[PDB]
Amino acid sequence: DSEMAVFGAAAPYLRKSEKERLEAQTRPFDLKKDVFVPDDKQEFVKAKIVSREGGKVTAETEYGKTVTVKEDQVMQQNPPKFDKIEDMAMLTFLHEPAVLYNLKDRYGSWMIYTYSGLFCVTVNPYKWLPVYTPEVVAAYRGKKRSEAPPHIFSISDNAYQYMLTDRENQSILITGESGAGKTVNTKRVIQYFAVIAAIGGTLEDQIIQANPALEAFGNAKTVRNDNSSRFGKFIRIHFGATGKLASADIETYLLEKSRVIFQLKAERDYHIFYQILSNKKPELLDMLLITNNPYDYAFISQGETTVASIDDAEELMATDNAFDVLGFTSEEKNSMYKLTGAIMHFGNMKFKLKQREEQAEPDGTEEADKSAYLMGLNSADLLKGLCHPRVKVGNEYVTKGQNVQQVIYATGALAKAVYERMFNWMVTRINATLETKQPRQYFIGVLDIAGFEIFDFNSFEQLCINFTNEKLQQFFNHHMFVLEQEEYKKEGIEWTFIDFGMDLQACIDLIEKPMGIMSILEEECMFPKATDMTFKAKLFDNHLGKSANFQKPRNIKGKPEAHFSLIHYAGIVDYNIIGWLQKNKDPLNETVVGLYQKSSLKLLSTLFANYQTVSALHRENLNKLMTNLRSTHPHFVRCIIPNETKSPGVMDNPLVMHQLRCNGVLEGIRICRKGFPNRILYGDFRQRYRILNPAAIPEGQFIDSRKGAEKLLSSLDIDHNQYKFGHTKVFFKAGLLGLLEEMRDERLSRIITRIQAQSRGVLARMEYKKLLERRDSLLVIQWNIRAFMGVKNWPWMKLYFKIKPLLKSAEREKEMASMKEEFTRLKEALEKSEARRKELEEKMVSLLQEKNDLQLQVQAEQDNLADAEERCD
Amino acid sequence: TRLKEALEKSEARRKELEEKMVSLLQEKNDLQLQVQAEQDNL
Amino acid sequence: ASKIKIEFTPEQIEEFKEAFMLFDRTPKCEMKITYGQCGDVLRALGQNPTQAEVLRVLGKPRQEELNTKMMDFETFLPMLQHISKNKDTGTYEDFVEGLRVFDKEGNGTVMGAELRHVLATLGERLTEDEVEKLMAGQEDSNGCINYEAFVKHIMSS
Ligand SMILES: Nc1ncnc2c1ncn2[C@@H]1O[C@H](COP(=O)(O)OP(=O)(O)O)[C@@H](O)[C@H]1O
Ligand SMILES: [Mg+2]
Repeated sequence: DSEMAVFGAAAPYLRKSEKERLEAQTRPFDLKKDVFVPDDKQEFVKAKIVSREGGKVTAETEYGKTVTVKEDQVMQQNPPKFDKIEDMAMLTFLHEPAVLYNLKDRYGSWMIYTYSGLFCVTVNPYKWLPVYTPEVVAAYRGKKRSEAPPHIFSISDNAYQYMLTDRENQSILITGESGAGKTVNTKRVIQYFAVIAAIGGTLEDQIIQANPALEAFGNAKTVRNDNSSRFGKFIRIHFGATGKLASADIETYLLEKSRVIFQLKAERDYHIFYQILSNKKPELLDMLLITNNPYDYAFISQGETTVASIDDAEELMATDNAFDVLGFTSEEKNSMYKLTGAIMHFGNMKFKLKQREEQAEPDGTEEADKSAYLMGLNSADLLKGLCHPRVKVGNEYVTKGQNVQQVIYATGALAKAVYERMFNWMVTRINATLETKQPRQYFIGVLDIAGFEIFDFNSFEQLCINFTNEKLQQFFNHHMFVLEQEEYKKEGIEWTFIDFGMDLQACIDLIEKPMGIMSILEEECMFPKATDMTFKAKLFDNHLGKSANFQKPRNIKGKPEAHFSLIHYAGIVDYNIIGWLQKNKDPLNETVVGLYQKSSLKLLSTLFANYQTVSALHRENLNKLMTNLRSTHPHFVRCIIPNETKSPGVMDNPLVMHQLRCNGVLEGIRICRKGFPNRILYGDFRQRYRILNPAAIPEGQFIDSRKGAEKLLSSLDIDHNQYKFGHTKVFFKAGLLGLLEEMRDERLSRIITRIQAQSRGVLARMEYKKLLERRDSLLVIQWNIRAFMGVKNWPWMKLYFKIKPLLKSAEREKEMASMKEEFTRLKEALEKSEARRKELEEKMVSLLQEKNDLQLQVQAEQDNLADAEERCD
Repeated sequence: TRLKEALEKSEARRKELEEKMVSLLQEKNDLQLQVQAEQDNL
Repeated sequence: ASKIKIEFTPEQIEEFKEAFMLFDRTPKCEMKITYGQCGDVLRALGQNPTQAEVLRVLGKPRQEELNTKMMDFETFLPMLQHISKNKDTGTYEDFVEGLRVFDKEGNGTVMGAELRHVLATLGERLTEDEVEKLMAGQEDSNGCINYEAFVKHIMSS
């Protein structure tokens, strides 16, 4: 409590007070009677053992219930000295009840950030704490994992320090179910980095405001979350060599296109639609000339129209401000709202049979005129194109006749496609604005995936999100369980393999791999003769009865019809095939496209400047993301939803226990204790650990790396049974690496206190000389003023000053003297500039040769991949 | 005047070389992204 | 702590008086100097102490006392003489040896980022604006700062 003076009012929400610790040590306990007992209603209950009759061990719960269980009572409690523990891996007893109740107590005390092993675990507060103030960031500058209480700022700082030290790109992966705070944590990490950069132009402001700009377009309200993330995102921050902020970029993934026109009963549409309808900006409502009532249009008024938790007016205000600060011009902004208004006007299209001849004609043209004007199109041409698409067969442009259903579906598909191109153009624009000069050196990438969801009606675009959640969870399993259990064998370290039982490949192979559900969806998507019912049947003839992940649909308690049950990692989902084929194909009206290319607005043209099934593209992007992640150091921040009813504070034990089981938080700590979490090379260890024991390593005695590391380790007072040695890697355990780092820290701390005293003394001396010369300059100014007072304005000096132009010989001589000294300055500038230019040019030649060779091998490997995929058949 | 012309030309050439090497960074990071793409291909 | 009346020579008294009058931040006064400014004057006048040392010699004052109450020139002068007599400073070889371990290959250069990090959050905490303004003019192209030139510039300046 003596420290934390810089944490401010957020202090009680980070680390428990000292008096609380003192009274906690006084808590009654037994350590031979206090146990945990499984429960049917709740998960686990504290209990005291009254008797142990052989196998049966009778105990009384904390609620007074008397229970017995078959050897499951051995589940033991923990001494009261371990409560609200920052690094949860330090528990003497670690198991499901222990982690569950530690998290429960912490959240009850409004303690959300915990360190579980090497990864952070955060529970959604549903109550905006003041823990995110800039004062907290200023306090978290440079703090280590144990020097600070758990927080997202400390995870970001650890990633930044690892990037600086290891000289490696870092990746902060945020994981969790729908509405678990992933967007909040992402924005907080961006805020941390941006304010750190702002400590020492407007790039930080732009990267901060980037998130709400995409919140308006892509973040809509669903059943689970009021600000749900429809599109996965990966925000990359390129840092310069100095460590100052250099640049940034954003990579976005598939957006739920069905949301634009179709919403379930409890859902809304994208917030940009309802933000304009709040009429906080009168110009938008009438320049769009759309009606204020949100129920007038059929795209955005099928489910819910507003949520009490969201106030759309200031949301529109924030969106406008973000667009303004991002560098967008007025024309672009106005055209974007114009296109959005066209999107909600497209829902007003009315089409009727011409002469009951299965041909569509515009029943109403006023809304068609609105849509045509908004893009600057031709209303007659647009209506003709929609009513009659001019598809070209062979070399003949044959007009196709379609009924009202086909034309209305075509209108919906046009709306979906144009809004998707809108979103992608926005992403490209923000990437171009943020990707300024010098994007050099290493990068830190924050990954925010779409959360797992189980609605009442599951279909396509709910399988891609669950699949990418499966994939990221499998990546976590790979980087924790499998990779280290093989680095143990590769390094020649005595280890026995442990079956953690968390490998999600059967489910992923059931989806991702060829012949899988989405693979056969892709292959059947090219067949116009096929229908959804047959395809579904195909699913039952190709995967059912062979894989456990696939299962027959459930259709529980009169829920909306489900077509097949997929056993994902987070429970069981049940999907419907109806509507998948057209969603995967995504056809578009070519004549309407050609109308788009010749529109008045340059914006609409650049969206459709040119016009690969969506499923394959999404799979390729996902695999690209995994390949990026495998080449970076991951920092996992797993998020947990406390309660499904969005009530702050309250936790239901079954839900949280299940999501910790599925996320693999528990089994990610066994390897953090039973294994060797820390590791470093011999050479780096000897190079940066010399001060610990310079006696064991004399100068110039760097004969052997392994022998040097061994004698440095043995020459110290630390425990020597903790570490192991292997080929160019020492394997630490627990906080031993932290111990060595802190002895190095204290030694180099004495040294650097001396150095910093010297440096700030020199700084004081130079500021002293600066103030001295400033005072001397002011003295010269007042001295000239004193001379002026001495002369004032007696006309004798007026005659003198009139004489001065007559006699300017000395002035001209000084003129040529300055001219020749600046001649010398200009000449030396010329030679230095020419030398710099020739160095730059030779670097250009070398780099362009290297990049041409790289492009050649790129083409060669692309052809090799094509040949390999051909041979895959 | 001649020296000023020479200096302005040299500074303009240095500035265009600076933006050119910025472009070289842009394309080199694009090429590392491409390299990642081939590692994805395998 | 202890105050000693006679630890000076008469000429340096005149030099220190000139330094204080020409450096006194407050213009309305001539003779008194801010309590927090006294440490800055002492650091600027050729001798460089540590924060702990300047706290110890100043009797362990408070930051409110630093920024509210004043000091007199000849009252602070004996402490200046004491600090000058202390000379708790290292040498070039010791400095470069201590700073050498901030590298992975011993090439004679160290990254600017790691140097900033260890200057800020490894010992006596340094204000950021200081860590940028001291490294201005000596930063290299890719951040690999030759520590020998850095320390020799520090001591020379
Ligand atoms: N630290 C937090 N403080 C306050 N509210 C939070 C916090 N973390 C999450 N929330 C709330 O949780 C809900 C879902 O957050 P969000 O980031 O949208 O989750 P996800 O990205 O997983 O869908 C929102 O209402 C948000 O305000
Ligand atoms: Mg989300």
